[PDB]
Amino acid sequence: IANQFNSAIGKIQDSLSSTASALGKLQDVVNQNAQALNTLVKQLSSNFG
Amino acid sequence: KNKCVNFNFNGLTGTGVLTESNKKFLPFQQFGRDIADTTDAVRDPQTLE
Repeated sequence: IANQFNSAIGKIQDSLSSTASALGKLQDVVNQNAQALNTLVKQLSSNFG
Repeated sequence: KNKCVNFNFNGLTGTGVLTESNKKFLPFQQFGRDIADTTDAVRDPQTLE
């Protein structure tokens, strides 16, 4: 049971070292807030007539 | 330069601090614009810098 836990934690390190998209839920929050601040800046370019 | 002023370059009035830029304007350009569609660099009309 100890060797299985130690081996299963080894796969957490290997996974987080290997695959880029693991934290997709958190990066998508940072992306949404940054996209909103960038859209709000670009809207200063609008003439509105 | 390096002080806050009410500038006016060729009718481009604004409030800002002027600074010596490394932005390489090609000969035909006089104003450079930011993502917000506002001027963030200008060629001085007496000293061509």
